[PDB]
Amino acid sequence: EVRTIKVFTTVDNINLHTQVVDMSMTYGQQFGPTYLDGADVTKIKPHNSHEGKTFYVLPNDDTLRVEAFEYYHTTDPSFLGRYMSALNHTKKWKYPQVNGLTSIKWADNNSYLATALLTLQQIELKFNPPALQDAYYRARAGEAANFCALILAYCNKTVGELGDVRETMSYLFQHANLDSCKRVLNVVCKTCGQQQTTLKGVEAVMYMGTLSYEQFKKGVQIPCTCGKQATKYLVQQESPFVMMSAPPAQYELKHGTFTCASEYTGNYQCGHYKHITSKETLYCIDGALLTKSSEYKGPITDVFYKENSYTTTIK
Amino acid sequence: TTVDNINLHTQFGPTYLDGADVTKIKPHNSHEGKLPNDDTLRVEAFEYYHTTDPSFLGRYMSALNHTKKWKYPQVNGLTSIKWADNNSYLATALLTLQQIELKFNPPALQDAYYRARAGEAANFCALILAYCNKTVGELGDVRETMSYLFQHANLDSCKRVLNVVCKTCGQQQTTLKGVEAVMYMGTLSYEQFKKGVQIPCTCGKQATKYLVQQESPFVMMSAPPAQYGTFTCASEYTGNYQCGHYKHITSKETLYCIDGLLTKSSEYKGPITDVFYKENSYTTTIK
Ligand SMILES: CC(=O)Nc1cccc(CNC(=O)C2CCN([C@H](C)c3cccc4ccccc34)CC2)c1
Ligand SMILES: CC(=O)Nc1cccc(CNC(=O)C2CCN([C@H](C)c3cccc4ccccc34)CC2)c1
Ligand SMILES: [Zn+2]
Ligand SMILES: [Zn+2]
Repeated sequence: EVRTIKVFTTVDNINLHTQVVDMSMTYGQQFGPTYLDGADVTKIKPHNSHEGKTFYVLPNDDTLRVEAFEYYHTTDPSFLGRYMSALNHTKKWKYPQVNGLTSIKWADNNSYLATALLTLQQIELKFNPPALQDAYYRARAGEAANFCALILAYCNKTVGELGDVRETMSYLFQHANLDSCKRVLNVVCKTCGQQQTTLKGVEAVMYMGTLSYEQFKKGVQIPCTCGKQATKYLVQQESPFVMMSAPPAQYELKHGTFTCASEYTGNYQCGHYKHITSKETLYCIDGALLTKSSEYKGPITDVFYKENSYTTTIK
Repeated sequence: TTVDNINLHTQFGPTYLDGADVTKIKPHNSHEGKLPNDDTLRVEAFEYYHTTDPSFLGRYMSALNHTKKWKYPQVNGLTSIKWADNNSYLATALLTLQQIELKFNPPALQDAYYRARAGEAANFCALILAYCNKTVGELGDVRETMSYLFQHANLDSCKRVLNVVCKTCGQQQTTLKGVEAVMYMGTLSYEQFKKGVQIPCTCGKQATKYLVQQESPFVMMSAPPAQYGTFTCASEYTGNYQCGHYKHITSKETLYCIDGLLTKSSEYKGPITDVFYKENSYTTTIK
């Protein structure tokens, strides 16, 4: 007749919701889309081994919608489904510790995430969504599948898709605490005069255009609207890091003068990322592969630098 | 007092007057009678903007101080922006939004989009800039801006199923939702995506991916610039990755090109970066 078991559904693995299930129905019928440790179990009927387990459902009642928002800080209805679908893959990657950092053995065209994950472990960053804070702790410890799947979901990228690092840090920074970050710039044009500007949030820690923090501090040449080239330079920065990005170009990472950088060999549709880190010397981390050198020149796209408080001396 | 111009609180901390940062200015006599640091302002601000960035309002105000000085003529029935401050990407975005079926979630974007369609896009422009985390005058990209705004749009009814056939692995159907359901990066042609484009598979071979099923009111196809009544609209980019200019192409009674200026033609070939197509329900025929 009626054969049934007890489960918990959840969206955050924090609030669990007891349900009973008629074994005579596949999970979807009773819950909608249903997952077991990443596996889409919507179309399976309950096993005796399921008694007492926990299942992610979708926020299909008002209570779950609010819990999901408090945990993930997103209101895209498809977020949890897209996250779970990614997790079915990221749980299958291997995440070896290479030079003290969690990287990822190459799989499923994930080179940009490996380099993002290594970068994330070297910069001062506290996340706001509890899901990312929790998954990031796990990632730093070496169990990074959930972290990788959440980055994919927040970035609207699917498993196997070609990725760009600059876009990922910007997406993640929208979800990071940059409250104390401050950037002050002056732009001096021989025609137009001087203009100071203050920037906040992601733009206060990100600049696209030069890899050299020294050149940014000294002044970089950009076009002015009057037609002249003006020079823009950094007057004041209060932040724990900066990220500099540019189209891939041959570049000289010198030991000890930056934190880490990303190297891109390829073209705009297909290319490969490697991570370069400055430790006692220069290490090139490529998934599980590791190399060392005293100097480096290669096709660099992003350079990260340490910071606390900077004020220019150029008046 | 206010953070949203809807919920008012009788009364400072950070203070703004019609876009100009006046926190550090003292009131003038002409000012008589006219940041979210308490719970009333925190709740009102979140319900209106759908962001919890503490710095959001400062960047929105800074942008509005500039965008209120732009001019916004109606060209071929759409609000554009007369050129100022390297706003060609913002101009092309505003012309594009008014031409496809899309519903916003933050009350701020619906309200600003409605005002913009009527001709008052200053508030709308400061909101686009804040959501895309750009300051006024910055060089912008259509694909990136659209990715951020679609992140803030109701694309809930959109669904996409694709199949990938690899000579080693077999066939795999994959389902996408939200932004990935309406955007494809790799080809400008919806027809080729429906018929199939060759892209890499995880085993290292190049595989062929084609569209099995699409349910949505529009699609956006983008690719790096190349020479290129069959589409709704597209963006044309002249330049290189660091410096260039956007124009807009709309397919109506003929093909019209709006560049902040407007011309027409019966045929069109140029350096296209993004192309837009109409949809309701499409299903492929390889069965
Ligand atoms: C719109 C569209 O069609 N996107 C698309 C299509 C197919 C595959 C991919 C996935 N690959 C990417 O997204 C890349 C994007 C960025 N770059 C670096 C940072 C890079 C930066 C600047 C200039 C570059 C100029 C040349 C090469 C790289 C440049 C890394 C990879 C994306
Ligand atoms: C904080 C700050 O200042 N950020 C900043 C700085 C500089 C520039 C920009 C924005 N950059 C852009 O908008 C262009 C860049 C990319 N694409 C083009 C279509 C494009 C697409 C694909 C391959 C390409 C391959 C080669 C060339 C172009 C390619 C769109 C426009 C932002
Ligand atoms: Zn000038
Ligand atoms: Zn394969």
